[PDB]
Amino acid sequence: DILLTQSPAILSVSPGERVSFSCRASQSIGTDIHWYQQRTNGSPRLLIKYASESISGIPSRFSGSGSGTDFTLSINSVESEDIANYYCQQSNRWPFTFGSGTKLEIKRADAAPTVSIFPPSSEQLTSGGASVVCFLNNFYPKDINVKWKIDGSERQNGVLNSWTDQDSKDSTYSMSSTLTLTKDEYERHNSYTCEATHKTSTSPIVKSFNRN
Amino acid sequence: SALHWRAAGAATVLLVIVLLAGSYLAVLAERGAPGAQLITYPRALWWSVETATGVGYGDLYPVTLWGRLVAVVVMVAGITSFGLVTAALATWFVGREQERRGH
Amino acid sequence: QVQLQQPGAELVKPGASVKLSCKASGYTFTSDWIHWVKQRPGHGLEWIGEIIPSYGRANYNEKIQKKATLTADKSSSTAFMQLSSLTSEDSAVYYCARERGDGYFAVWGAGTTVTVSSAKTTPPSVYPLAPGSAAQTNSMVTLGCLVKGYFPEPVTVTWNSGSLSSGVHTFPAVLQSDLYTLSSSVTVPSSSWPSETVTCNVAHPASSTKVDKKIVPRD
Amino acid sequence: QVQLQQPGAELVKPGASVKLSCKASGYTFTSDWIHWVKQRPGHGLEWIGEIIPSYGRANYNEKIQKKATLTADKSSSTAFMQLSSLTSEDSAVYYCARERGDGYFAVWGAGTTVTVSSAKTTPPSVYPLAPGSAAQTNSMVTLGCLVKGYFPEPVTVTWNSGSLSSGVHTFPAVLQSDLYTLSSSVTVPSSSWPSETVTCNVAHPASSTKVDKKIVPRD
Ligand SMILES: CCCCCCCCCO
Ligand SMILES: [K+]
Ligand SMILES: [K+]
Ligand SMILES: [K+]
Ligand SMILES: [K+]
Ligand SMILES: [K+]
Ligand SMILES: [K+]
Repeated sequence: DILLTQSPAILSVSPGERVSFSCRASQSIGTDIHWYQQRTNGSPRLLIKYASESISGIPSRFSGSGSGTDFTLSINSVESEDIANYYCQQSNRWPFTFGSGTKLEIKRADAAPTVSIFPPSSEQLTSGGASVVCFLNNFYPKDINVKWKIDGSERQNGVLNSWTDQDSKDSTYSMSSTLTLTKDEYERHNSYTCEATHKTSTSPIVKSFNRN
Repeated sequence: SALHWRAAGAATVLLVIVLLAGSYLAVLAERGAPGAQLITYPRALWWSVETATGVGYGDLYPVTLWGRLVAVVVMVAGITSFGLVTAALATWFVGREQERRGH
Repeated sequence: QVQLQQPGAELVKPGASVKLSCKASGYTFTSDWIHWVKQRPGHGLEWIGEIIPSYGRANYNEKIQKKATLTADKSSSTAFMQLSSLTSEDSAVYYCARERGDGYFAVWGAGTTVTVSSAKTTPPSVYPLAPGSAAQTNSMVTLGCLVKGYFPEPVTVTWNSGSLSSGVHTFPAVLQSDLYTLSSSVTVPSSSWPSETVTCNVAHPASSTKVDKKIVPRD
Repeated sequence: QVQLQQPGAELVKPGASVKLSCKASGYTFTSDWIHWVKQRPGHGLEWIGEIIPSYGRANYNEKIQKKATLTADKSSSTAFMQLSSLTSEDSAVYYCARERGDGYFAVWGAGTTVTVSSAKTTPPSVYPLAPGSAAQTNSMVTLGCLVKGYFPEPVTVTWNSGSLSSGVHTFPAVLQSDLYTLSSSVTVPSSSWPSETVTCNVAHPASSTKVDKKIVPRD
C-alpha cells in the first residue's frame, strides 16, 4: 500500500513567516493528495484537495503544490490559529492512506506567566474534600516549575500537574497545579502558597492565601 | 424515421447508460482490491469512455474479476453501438445511391 | 447544519462489543461513501474501513486486525460500526467521514471517544474557582471551574453557553484511581465581574449529564 | 531586430504595485507562449508563469506565492505582468521569454530590474578618470569613468557608443546610504589617446537619463 512520509514531524516557525510541510509518497500518485488540519481536541478539517485546489472557507494563505511523489502544503505568514497537526492523504490507489502528520509550532516573544491561586470551594468542603487550584497561564517558553508551600514548608504530596499544548490564540502555554487534601488535612493548616519559577524572571512569581 | 436511424439512436442512448452504470459498478468492484486505481467516479467515467471507444490509453484499468466483467460489457456496448451506426450509414448511402440510379 | 452526528462517548467492558452510530444530513448521493477513522491519543489518523450506503458493500483496512463491521440504514441515513471483542488497545476516538466518491473527506464527524475499561461510569462534580479575599486584581480577573472525579473521558467545558470564548482554556485531565479531574480557566475584564454573570457549562456525555455552575465572589 | 523589448528598470515602494511590459516583434504565431522568469542577484532562474496571447489563458507557478497577473494585448503585441504588494523579496530581474509551443525558450528579453525600496530616484554624476601628470605610460593607457551616487540599479556604461568594446570592464556597484557607485575601465594604445577621442556613455533608465563624458588629459 502507498506510504506517505511527513518529515519533519515538528516545524518551528516565527510569526508572519512562511512555512512549508512536506509529503512524500512511496510511489507516483499524480496529484491525488489531500491536506487536513486538526487543532487540539478538534476533528480534521480539509484544507487543500488534489494537491493545489483551494477549498471554500479556507484562508487564502493556505496553498499546495507538487505532483508525482513530492507534495507541499504552504502557509503564507503563519499566525496563531494555524497551530495544529497537519496530515496528508492519498486517493490514487486503494486503500486510502494517511501520512504520519506534522505539528506546527510558533516561536513567539517571551511571556511571564499570570499566576492565580484558588481556595477550595464551599461545595467541596461539605463533601469532605479540599483542592487548592493554581493557574499558571499564558507563558512562553513552555519550560516552567511550580512549587507548593504550606505554612512555609514545601509540599510535594497530593500535587497533580497538567500542561496544555501550545495555545491557538496567542501561541503561549499554560499549566494547572492542583493540591488535593482531605478536609481534616486542610483544617490543620493556615497558609497555602503557589510559586512559579520561569525564565522571564530570576525571582519566582508567588501567590498565597490564608485559610482564615 | 426508419429502422436503422432508430436503432442507432437507441444504441447511443443505451451506450450512455452503460457508461454511467459501468463507471458506478467499476468503482464498486475495484474498491477493496489493493493497488486498484479505478476507484473514484470522475476518472472511472473517463475510463468508461476510452474503454467503449477502444482507445485504452492504459492510464486506468480494472484488476478485479467483476471490474473486468464490467469492462467487457462496456467494450461490447461500444463496439456494438459504433458498429450499429456504421451499418445505419451504409443503409442510408445504399438507399440514396438506389434513388440516384433511378431504381 | 452539522452534516455528520456522532455520540460523544461509549464505555465498553474488556471483551464486550459496541455499535457506534453516524447520522448523516445535508445532500446525499448514490455515490457517497462513509469512512471510519481511528485516532489514539497522541497518535495520527488510521483508516479503518468504508461503506457505500446505496449498495451496502463495505471494505476494510487489510493491514490491521478486523474488529469492525460496517452497516448502513438508508431510511434513517445513519451509518453504523460494530466493534467487537474490545481491549484497551481499541480505546480511541473514532471519527466518521463522508466522501463524495472523489477521494477526499469533505466533512468529518465530531468523533466518538471509546473507552475500554472495567471501571464504572461516574458523573463529574463541578466546583467554582473564585479569588480569595486578599487577592488583588489588575485590569483582568481570572475565574475557573473544577471538574473532578469523572469517568470516562471526555467532558466538554464551555463558558456562558459558548458566548465567552476568548480568554478561555481547559487543561487536559489527569487520571488517578480510575477517576479523571481537570480545570478550566476564564479571564474577563475586572470591571465586568461580577456585574455581568459568568457560568461554566460542563457536559459529560458518558453519563448524559450537563451541569452549570455560576461563579460568584466568595462570601 | 530585437524580438522582445523590456523596460530597463522599475522602482516600487513597499506595498505598491507595478506592471511590467514586454513588446514582441518578429514572427508571431497562434501557438506562441510568453513566459516570465524571476532572477534574484546571485541566484538562478525561477519560472513565474506563462500566457498564450491568442487565447488569453495564463498559468502560474504553484510552488511560489502568486504575486503576478499576466495579461496580453494582441493589437500592440505586448505582454504585461502585474506585480502587486511588493516587498524587498520581490526585488529581482524579471525576464520575459518567447516559446513557440515546443518547450524551449528561443528568445529572451533584456530583463527589467525591479527594485523595491522607499528611497528616491537619483540620476548619476559622471566624472572623468585621467592619469596624473607624473604617471608614466607603457604601450597602453588606462582611462575611466566614475559613476557615483545613483539609485536604483542598474546603469549601462558603454565607450564610444559601443564601438570600443575590447579592453573594457565595468565593476559591480557598491551600496552606501541608499546610493550606488561604480567605475568603468577602458584601455587603449597610448599613441591613440588623446588624438582619437574616448568618451563613456552612462545610461540610467530609472531616471531616463543618458549622459556622455569625454576623457581629456588633465590640464
Ligand atoms: C456486472 C457486475 C456488477 C458489479 C458487481 C459488484 C462486485 C462486488 C465486489 O466484490
Ligand atoms: K480499435
Ligand atoms: K486500441
Ligand atoms: K490501446
Ligand atoms: K496502451
Ligand atoms: K502503458
Ligand atoms: K506504462
